[PDB]
This record gives sequence, C-alpha cells and structure tokens, in this order.
Amino acid sequence: VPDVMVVGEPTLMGGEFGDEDERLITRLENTQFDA
Amino acid sequence: SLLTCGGCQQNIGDRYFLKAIDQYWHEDCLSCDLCGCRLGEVGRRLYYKLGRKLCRRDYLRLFGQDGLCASCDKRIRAYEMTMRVKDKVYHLECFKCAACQKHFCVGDRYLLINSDIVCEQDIYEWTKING
Ligand SMILES: [Zn+2]
Ligand SMILES: [Zn+2]
Ligand SMILES: [Zn+2]
Ligand SMILES: [Zn+2]
Repeated sequence: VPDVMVVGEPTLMGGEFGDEDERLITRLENTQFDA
Repeated sequence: SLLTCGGCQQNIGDRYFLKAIDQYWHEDCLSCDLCGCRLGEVGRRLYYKLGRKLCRRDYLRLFGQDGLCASCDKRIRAYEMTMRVKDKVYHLECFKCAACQKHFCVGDRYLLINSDIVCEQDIYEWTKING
C-alpha cells in the first residue's frame, strides 16, 4: 500500500511564470493634509 | 507639490496614496484593466506588460504558457486551476476516478495507473478487470 497518494490543494497552471513583469506598489503619506 | 492620479486624472487630496508604474494613484484607482480588481491590498501582485496593468490571473491569461490535460487531451489555460499528479496535469473537472467518476477533495486517497486516477475504494476491482 506504499503506492497510495493523497489529494492536496489545487495549483495554478503557470505558477512559475511572471516574476520579471512584477512591479512594486509603494505605500505613501500626504505631507499637506487637513480637514 | 500637488500630485496627479494616473487612473482618474484628478488631484490627490487624500491622507494615504500609492506609487506604482512611475505614477501616483488614489488607493482605489490602481486596478486591473480586465477585471477591475484593486491591486493595493490582499497581497495582490501588480503586473505590467505592453501598456496593461494586470493582476496575476489576467497577466497569465494574456502572457502565460498553456498546458495539456492527461484526461481530456485538451489545452489548459495558464490562469486555470489544476490538479498535478507527478508530471501529469489535469483540469479541475477532469480530476475524477476513472472507475466510479467521483470528483476528489483534499485528503482523499487514490492510485495512478498510466494517466488513470483510481480511488482507493476501486483499486481491487480495477486491478482484476485491467491489471
Ligand atoms: Zn484616482
Ligand atoms: Zn484582473
Ligand atoms: Zn481535461
Ligand atoms: Zn472510484
């Protein structure tokens, strides 16, 4: 019974792809601000 | 001094804003061009290629490599979810017992004969009837 496998979580077809076209999102705060 | 949003063309007067693709954005204006989902939160990555700002899903749709299904012999699109058994890949709907046609869930036990997924329950009669 050593050949038996367990169903896990589904994966994305192109999971490896897309690192080089990834762009950063910078979190900023406004200097001039009042209500 | 004042900064312009690259998605609505209006001046940013809010407390918190973003900086992406050499531009400034209102927290809500930085969205995918195809689906419209906001990219700033939910650990959602930003992708840029040929003028389009895209989410991971819509980037793979437009630029990802396609695979072949072991069950239906039909192409699987790069954005589609799959079940991977060794070097074989299946569409989510094609990942079922070749005997009983039962769809599988996390924790279920099975065997792989050729490209035929057979559940634990059905191994005995499959082996007698096929080897
Ligand atoms: Zn805006
Ligand atoms: Zn999208
Ligand atoms: Zn299939
Ligand atoms: Zn079965």
